Amino acid sequence: AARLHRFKNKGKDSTEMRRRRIEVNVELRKAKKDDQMLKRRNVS
Amino acid sequence: MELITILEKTVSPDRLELEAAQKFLERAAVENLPTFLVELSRVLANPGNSQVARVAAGLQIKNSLTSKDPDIKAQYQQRWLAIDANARREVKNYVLHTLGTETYRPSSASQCVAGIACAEIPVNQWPELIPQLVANVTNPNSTEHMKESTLEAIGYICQDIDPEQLQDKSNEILTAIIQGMRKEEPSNNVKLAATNALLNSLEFTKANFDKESERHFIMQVVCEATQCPDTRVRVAALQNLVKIMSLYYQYMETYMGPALFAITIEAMKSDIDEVALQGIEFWSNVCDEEMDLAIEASEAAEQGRPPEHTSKFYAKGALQYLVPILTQTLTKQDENDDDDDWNPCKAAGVCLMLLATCCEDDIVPHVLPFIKEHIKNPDWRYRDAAVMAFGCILEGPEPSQLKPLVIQAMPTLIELMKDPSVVVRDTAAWTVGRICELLPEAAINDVYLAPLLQCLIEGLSAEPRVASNVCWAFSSLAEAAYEAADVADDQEEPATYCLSSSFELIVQKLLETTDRPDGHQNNLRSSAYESLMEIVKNSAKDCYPAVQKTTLVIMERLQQVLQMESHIQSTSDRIQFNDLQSLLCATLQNVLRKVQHQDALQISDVVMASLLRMFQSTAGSGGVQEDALMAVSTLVEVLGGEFLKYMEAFKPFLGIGLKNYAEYQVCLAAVGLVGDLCRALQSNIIPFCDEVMQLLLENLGNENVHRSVKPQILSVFGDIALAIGGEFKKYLEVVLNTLQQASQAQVDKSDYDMVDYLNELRESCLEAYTGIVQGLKGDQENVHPDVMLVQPRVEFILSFIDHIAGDEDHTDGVVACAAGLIGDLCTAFGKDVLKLVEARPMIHELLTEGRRSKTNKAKTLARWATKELRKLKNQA
Repeated sequence: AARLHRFKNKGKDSTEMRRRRIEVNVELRKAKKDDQMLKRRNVS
Repeated sequence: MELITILEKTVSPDRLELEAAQKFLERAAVENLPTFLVELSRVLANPGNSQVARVAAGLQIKNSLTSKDPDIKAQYQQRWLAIDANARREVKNYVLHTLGTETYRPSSASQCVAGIACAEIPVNQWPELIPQLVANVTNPNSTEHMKESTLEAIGYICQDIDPEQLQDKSNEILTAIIQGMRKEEPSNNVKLAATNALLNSLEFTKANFDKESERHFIMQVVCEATQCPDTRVRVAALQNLVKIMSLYYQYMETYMGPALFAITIEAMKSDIDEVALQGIEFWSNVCDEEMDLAIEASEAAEQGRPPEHTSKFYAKGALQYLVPILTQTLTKQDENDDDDDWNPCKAAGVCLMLLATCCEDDIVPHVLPFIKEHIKNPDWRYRDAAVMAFGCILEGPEPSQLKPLVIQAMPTLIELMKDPSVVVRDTAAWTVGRICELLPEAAINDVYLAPLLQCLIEGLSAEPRVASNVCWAFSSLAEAAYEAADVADDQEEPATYCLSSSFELIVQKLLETTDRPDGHQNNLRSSAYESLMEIVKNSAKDCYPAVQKTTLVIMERLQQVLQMESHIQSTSDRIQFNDLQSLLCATLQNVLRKVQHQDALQISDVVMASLLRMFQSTAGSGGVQEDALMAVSTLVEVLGGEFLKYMEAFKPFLGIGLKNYAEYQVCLAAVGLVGDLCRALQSNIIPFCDEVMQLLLENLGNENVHRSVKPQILSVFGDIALAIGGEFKKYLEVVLNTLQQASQAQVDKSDYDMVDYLNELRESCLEAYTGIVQGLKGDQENVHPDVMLVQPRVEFILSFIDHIAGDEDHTDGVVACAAGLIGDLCTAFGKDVLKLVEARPMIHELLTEGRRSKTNKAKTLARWATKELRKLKNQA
């Protein structure tokens, strides 16, 4: 029942920033992998 | 000694005396648990014993049955179930017979009942429990303590057992709870307990809520309880209304108009914080439920069908009355601000942002007038509320409608950046940050950009409270500036952008802000570093000079750290030291992806060593390890095959990371690093594979590890196969069996915490097969020899994918990867695969679904796979 993390920039602490950092990486791995497979198969 | 005498010693403020007593207890449990459990219960059940001994006795029991570690809890439960049913009975009687006999407030027996029940109930091993608690509560001659205790016990049971297993006892349990909540109950304490027990039990009361008879009965007792004089019952009953609103939104139209509206609105107006927060929460929750429903409606719309549930737009209809109430509450700030405290003021701000994203444009005409009337008010409380309210409505309304209102408001906003009140400056900084993020054109203007920058640059010197928001404002201004510049540069990054003229000034200031001695307040230092990372990343090419200078600065500070184990005095010193470590690595992760592949080569060696030592000595705190490993991945990405030079010295650290398993995020980083090493080193990673594979297999065969690691490992398996190709035949059998077992996985089609987890373990399997299939097929000519090894498994893969097409859970992510697999299978086995695909119909609709999907990749691959299957038909 507490949404402090939604108040201004309170929710942007270190745990949350690390979590986002990992998100950017995981999605960045896909782009590399998805684009590498797409060039093996020969598609759009 | 005497057991009671030992129990009383567990409260001695003497370390050795506690140890002596604690050890005596631990070994009595080891020697004969059943008898130990029996003798403690006897102590707990006797009113003649001292308060101290009884409470201590209850503590020893609870700690024998439950734990915080789900793995240890399960172990204690079965250990308890293994006990002679004659022994357990004795304890159950003594424990249940204790209810009501305690003078001690928080009942010690309550926890025991729950501890035991959590083990017995799921196996109808204690059929006398429920009827007794019910009896205890309902009996008109039961004492207050008797009632409170029992209600407490019911509450512990509902909070600790899987709702899935009390679903058949919900009936009797609600009877006991509602009886305790009735208005005519003398004790407010009994009322409190019953009402808290109700909150814990709503999860398994779906069947009851479906009967209007019982529904009405529950809703009346609760609404009635929010009218109780004891503020504690008021608040708990309010909380029940919030959770009921979530769980049973669909049944609420009966009670909204006639009562919920009045109750919740009246609560928001309470001067009692506890109460005001519950009323505000109720509506923030309605907003959340309705925004989800709006998504369900929007989604169903594209599938050409009606949604499973429909909103009643309660927020839109309450909007008129909530806003005046919400904006006035923004007026209740706490001058002496504690940024870890949740009060009505903060809650009103958030509720306002929710109503805005929920009711979009409808809110503006209700909020602007309060903003206009008070933006110039001499009372800072009102001036602040006006800027806050303004910043709160920036997301949701149509940008075309806001832009003008934000343009005409810039002059006053800039003025507000220099307001004498700190509170006001704090808000104005956040509001500027939100404009840069949502309505950038109003900031990246030839009129306001300049005075805005000077205000933000000066703000970095202000109190932490202000400078922090200024850091975030800058980070979002940098993003908007980058986007507005490379809109069309015909190449990668833009040549320049509006922040170029003062890029050096900004980076210099952020670096200064980073070393402020008060940087620990309001997460200033972190924000300053996070803001610098975003400014560097989102920079124009002509800013590369300052970026190089900046990178040199980062490396320097990087070492100042390695040699900073001196100052670490108090425990908080070891923590803030760790933080810095992370920030620097994270800031490294950013520079490396911005530097010329040539620049990154001179830094590589010096940094690899810095990341090398930072891991060894600093074994404590995985957060550092996580950013240290992520930094390493970042380096590996830049260097490439060149990274090989270090692999020999980094092997041990790579292992450690994989062994950890106790800190899932440090292990997820390790696994993530393994995979990068594959795309980098390629076949050159063959020698290090036995180790990693051995370690990866162990992690999987260790059910204690956080479930979020398994799919990452499965995924990396597909990458390792691609990296070593044929040399993978060495692990094929093991991996396919593992993949075979994981692919059969399945949770409950209700728990969305799993329904989204299965689509993560599924995509990883598909991605593992795809990798394996591609790895063994070589690189060019017809299907290579190796892939034939997998030929016999082709059948299940298709079945797996077939079942996936079934469960209407999916995810455009799963659909895409499956489609890519069908395709690669057609290219690996040929004509055969066709007979197997037209057999499993569900695969045809899945590919069909892909062809639709607004996920370009889901389309591309589904469109591609279809083309491939089509070619097999028209082949032989």
